[PDB]
Amino acid sequence: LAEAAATTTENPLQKIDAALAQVDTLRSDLGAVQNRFNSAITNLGNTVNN
Amino acid sequence: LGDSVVRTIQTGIRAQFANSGSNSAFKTMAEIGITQDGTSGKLKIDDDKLTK
Amino acid sequence: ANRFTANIKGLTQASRNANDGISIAQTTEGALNEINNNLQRVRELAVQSANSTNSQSDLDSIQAEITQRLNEIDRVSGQTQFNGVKVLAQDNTLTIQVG
Repeated sequence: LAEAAATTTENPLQKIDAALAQVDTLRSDLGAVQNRFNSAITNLGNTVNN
Repeated sequence: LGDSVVRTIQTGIRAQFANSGSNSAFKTMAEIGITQDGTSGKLKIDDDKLTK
Repeated sequence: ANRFTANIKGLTQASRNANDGISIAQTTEGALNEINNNLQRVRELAVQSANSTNSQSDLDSIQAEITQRLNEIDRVSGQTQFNGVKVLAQDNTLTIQVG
């Protein structure tokens, strides 16, 4: 369970920036995954035809 | 159907959004509010975000 | 007549052999098309890497899809095969029996 911290969160913008960096890095990784999958299905189509 | 001709032609267009010739603060069109339909690829716009 | 038949039949089978060769060559070309496309994307990435004010975090980002492209290339090379001949994975030579 999260705590009820006593005071203001110090340097909050840095927390937010780190979270955003994590999220965008993940998004890029998933885009690359989609690229891999597209290449693979294209290969499967060509090989099936041949 | 499945010709390499169309795949090459279209993918060459698709990949250019990297634009390896600019140091601008923007890197793609998402920062200026342009999104792409990942399901298909047709682009979409946001009027207010684009305006600001 | 028998000397004629021997040829006729042999060349008949040789036509099949030639068609098989066509098949295998076409398959190899099909794989190489994909390899080429991925390599061209890799070149695009490398060109993107050259921009002056890029940050090292951006360098790592680019390294990501670089790694992905190399992994995909190696995957295609290793996995692709034809009639049990993993054609792309090795150096080899085979003769089509056409004559």
